[PDB]
Amino acid sequence: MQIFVKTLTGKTITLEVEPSDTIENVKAKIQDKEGIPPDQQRLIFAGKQLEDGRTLSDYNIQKESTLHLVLRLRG
Repeated sequence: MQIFVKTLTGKTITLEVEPSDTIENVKAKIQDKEGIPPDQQRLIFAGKQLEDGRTLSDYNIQKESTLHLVLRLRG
């Protein structure tokens, strides 16, 4: 299943994920693809920051659903 991750500059990337994948799994895929360490990633869906330990299925993220990535410095 592919999902979309959009950033604030508008670059959208595409990931292959499983509904059972955790949010930290997804952040690790973003690291693998784009070099950004997971602790610098905020992922947002339905206006909510996604919690590392829960799954895409927990948030009802479907095929071709879009997430929002906001980079952050650790604080």
